[PDB]
Amino acid sequence: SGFRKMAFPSGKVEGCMVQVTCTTLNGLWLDDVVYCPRHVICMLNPNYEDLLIRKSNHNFLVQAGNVQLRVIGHSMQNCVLKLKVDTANPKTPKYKFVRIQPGQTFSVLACYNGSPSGVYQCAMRPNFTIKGSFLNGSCGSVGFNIDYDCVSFCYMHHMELPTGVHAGTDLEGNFYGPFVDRQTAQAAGTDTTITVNVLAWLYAAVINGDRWFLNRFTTTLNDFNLVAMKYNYEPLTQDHVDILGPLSAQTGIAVLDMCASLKELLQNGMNGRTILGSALLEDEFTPFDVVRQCSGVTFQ
Amino acid sequence: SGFRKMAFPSGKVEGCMVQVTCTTLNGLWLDDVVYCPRHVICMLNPNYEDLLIRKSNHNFLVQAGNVQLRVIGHSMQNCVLKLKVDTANPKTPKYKFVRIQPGQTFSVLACYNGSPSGVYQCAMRPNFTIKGSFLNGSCGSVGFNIDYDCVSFCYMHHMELPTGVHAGTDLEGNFYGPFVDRQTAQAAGTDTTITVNVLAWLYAAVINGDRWFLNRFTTTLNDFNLVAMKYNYEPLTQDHVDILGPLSAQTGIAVLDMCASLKELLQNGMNGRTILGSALLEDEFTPFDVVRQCSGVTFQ
Ligand SMILES: *[C@H](O)[C@H](C[C@@H]1CCNC1=O)NC(=O)[C@H](CC1CCCCC1)NC(=O)[C@@H](NC(=O)OCc1ccccc1)[C@@H](C)OC(C)(C)C
Ligand SMILES: *[C@H](O)[C@H](C[C@@H]1CCNC1=O)NC(=O)[C@H](CC1CCCCC1)NC(=O)[C@@H](NC(=O)OCc1ccccc1)[C@@H](C)OC(C)(C)C
Repeated sequence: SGFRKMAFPSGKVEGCMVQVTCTTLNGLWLDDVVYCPRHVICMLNPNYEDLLIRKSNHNFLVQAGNVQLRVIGHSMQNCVLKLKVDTANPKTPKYKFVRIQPGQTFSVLACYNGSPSGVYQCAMRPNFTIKGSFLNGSCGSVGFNIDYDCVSFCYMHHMELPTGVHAGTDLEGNFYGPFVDRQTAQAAGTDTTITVNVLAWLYAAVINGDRWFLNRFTTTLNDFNLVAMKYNYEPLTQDHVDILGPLSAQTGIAVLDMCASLKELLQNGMNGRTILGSALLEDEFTPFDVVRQCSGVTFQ
Repeated sequence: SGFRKMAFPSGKVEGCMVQVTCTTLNGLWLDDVVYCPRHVICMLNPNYEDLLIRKSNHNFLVQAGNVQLRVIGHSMQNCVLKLKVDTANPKTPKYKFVRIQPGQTFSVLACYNGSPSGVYQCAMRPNFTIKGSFLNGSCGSVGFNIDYDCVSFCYMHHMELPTGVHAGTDLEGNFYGPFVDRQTAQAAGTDTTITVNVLAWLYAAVINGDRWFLNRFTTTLNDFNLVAMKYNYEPLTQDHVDILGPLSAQTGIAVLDMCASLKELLQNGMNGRTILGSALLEDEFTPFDVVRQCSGVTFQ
């Protein structure tokens, strides 16, 4: 028992990280292609089209530890640069490129100089930013889930916005949110709490023996949303009630009974008490994350 | 910028994990030896001495993915079993065996069936437990730090105590705390807050722009301890003031001024406000952890 913010093991992604110099940042070496942010080639308003067809293959140096990989092509796709290289990565995992939704979680492998430095669990926020830990040289760090032996790549790091929050692309080079890879003043809007994830984490607490917040009440979905939206929580949808069904059956607690417990917690506060050792209601675990951590792991 | 509970990248430890069956749990394959909990051979009060010299090498099966490693010797050291095998692990990292102190942090790679399932950051608690996430079959999961290219192994998982907290050994098979590998009623005592780590994390907050808790006051070490010990914080020692020196110089905030800010926070509470997005003062980052995350990572 116990519940922790757990990342995926990072070894499959570590063997894909390389350095790209044109600026220095990180690239993802899969098959015979290295993917990295196009901004490696720049700043207030660049035209990447020009700067790209203007480079040769010898104007990108790609380092896989000490080994120079020879660039034999360069293409752009959206905000991602693809460098074709002479050698297929012998440590290419089975992988997919996925675009995630706000509320979904993933692991970040933060890299510098093509070298892994740390791993942590993030969520795509409703305002399409992530609250990461990234410094100068982290661009090209990736986000991923593992499903069986399969790495699902969902995020590539491009920029920090004011207020210490992070923006980036899917691996097809498409930004999450309405941000652009230019050094004009952008800002993420006000964020929202991920209601479904908070309920998932209240179920994890009950599975782990932490029951004090349960009450004898029930609520309707509309009465629940009437309270939650006052505290800047996303409205709970029928589809969110449905994906909580498995955690509901496992625990014997109806989703709308857990809603009633969460309603009381928002209106009365915690009274200095904690849940799974937190004084705030956590929103960075999905229903799937709870089930993986509480049972799914034993089948590894 | 940004500050997250960051684990070390786990790839170097993933290539050392194997399954051991005699009971099934995890082993650590370094050089020609597999290390795992001796309790793999059991329950209320076993004598391991007997059960050990009573097994042959064919009574331990060691699986490295699909590959059977042949056992050619078995020795016991404290609460750890060492299985000598015919083959040196070709993915043995540069490594040390270290015993950590209460207050120090490490990464856990939680494994099932010899296969990695997740990574998270833990601290050795003053009561010599860890607050982990471990289920049936997790024994033999390890804790580690990385220093340069060098894995420092500090923890092997053996048991869960009541209240959902975890106990284990160093890699010489020596328990952290006064626990034994027998199924007699044991309990960890009341725990303590790691004062030095809370100050380290208040420095991380200031580095990351979160300044609202700073005040104009100072305190002596004795007046600070007089308050902190009322809130079940460890007394701050001169040695703890010394190891905060670098974070002090970087930020221009004197350690005893940060003590005065922490004093006010303990007596007045946060007023529902947060620091680095937490409503509790966090104690699971050391001074070193702060410096690694805020700058040290760029030199990877
Ligand atoms: C990749 O290594 C880095 C990662 C950054 C470094 C600091 N923290 C990170 O996550 N990426 C950058 O440094 C990028 C690079 C530019 C991106 C587009 C064009 C090519 C260069 N820059 C930033 O991330 C800046 N963000 C930004 O410019 O946002 C728009 C903006 C401009 C002016 C006012 C407000 C907003 C960062 C470095 O700037 C701030 C810290 C001021 C947000
Ligand atoms: C290794 O795979 C597992 C890991 C456990 C599984 C559940 N969570 C974990 O972290 N280890 C165990 O299952 C061990 C194995 C025994 C250890 C010593 C002798 C050989 C078998 N058992 C436990 O971890 C139990 N803890 C325990 O027995 O503590 C002493 C005790 C006894 C009676 C009352 C109070 C305390 C767990 C499974 O028991 C409790 C969950 C009741 C604490």
